[PDB]
Amino acid sequence: PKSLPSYLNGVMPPTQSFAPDPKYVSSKAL
Amino acid sequence: LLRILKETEFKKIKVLGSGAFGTVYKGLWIPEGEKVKIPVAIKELREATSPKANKEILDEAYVMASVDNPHVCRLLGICLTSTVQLIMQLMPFGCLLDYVREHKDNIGSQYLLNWCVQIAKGMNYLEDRRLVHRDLAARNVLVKTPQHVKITDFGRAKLLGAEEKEYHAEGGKVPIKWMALESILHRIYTHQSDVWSYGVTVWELMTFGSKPYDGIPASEISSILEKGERLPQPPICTIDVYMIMVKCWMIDADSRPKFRELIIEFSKMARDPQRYLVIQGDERMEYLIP
Repeated sequence: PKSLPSYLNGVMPPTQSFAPDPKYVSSKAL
Repeated sequence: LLRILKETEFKKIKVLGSGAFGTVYKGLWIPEGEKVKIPVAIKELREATSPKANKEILDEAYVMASVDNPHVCRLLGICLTSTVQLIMQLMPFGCLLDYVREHKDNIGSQYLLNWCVQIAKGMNYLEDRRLVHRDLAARNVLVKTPQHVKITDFGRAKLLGAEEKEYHAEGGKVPIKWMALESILHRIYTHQSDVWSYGVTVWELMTFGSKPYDGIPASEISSILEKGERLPQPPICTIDVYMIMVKCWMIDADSRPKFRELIIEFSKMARDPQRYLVIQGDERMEYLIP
């Protein structure tokens, strides 16, 4: 019932990666 | 159903905010001498609309002017001359993005979750009406009452020809950080390109009107998404909630969730808010004469 993040005194990264999840990383491909 | 209006039925009182895509006045309209007034919002679009552009704004307004759902903002009347003009039931509380940004402290997890449902509901309807809203975002969602949000329009929606699933926008200015990737790389917009903006928009409310991909130039959102980066877990978000968003930002778009599904999930998480959304301090929030 509480699997929140771990962020240091709160802050959030501009973006979070999901690489190399082929379902998210895009076969550029190049 | 589409009311075509006489420039002299409504008087646009004050400017109520204005982009460079359009400009929104408020906003009073009275039908043909008919009785008294109903306050409307006048959206007037800006950049010189081609003959093909207008057919398109037209077709969609024929649809927008006939919506029955409670969570989509219905068109009142359109007003073509040298400029377009959409007449909207005025929404006083207004742009939702700007709501959560300054009611941050008192916004419960029950609201956040319903809002999501409502939106997912509005958006679901617009899908069944062959539309492709092409402009869903937190700024583009309105508050009737804090427990009732409607999706509004501003011309960018596109109507889908029965035997089509695609749509290939022309050019110009696009909200790049709310768009899928085909949309971005391919000016292709469909119903899933639309769910992707559902992603960004729910991330947008979970972070309480926080700014997407903040610090990063639109110039390569294209590649960040191409490398595999998405929007960060919002702090108030248990994994369950947040990988529902991160489902909507998948590359292949046929396998992003569908608003029809998206409705069930958030609707279940909705009858159990704090189990998924953790917000510190949630449980509280002539005649008479002298």
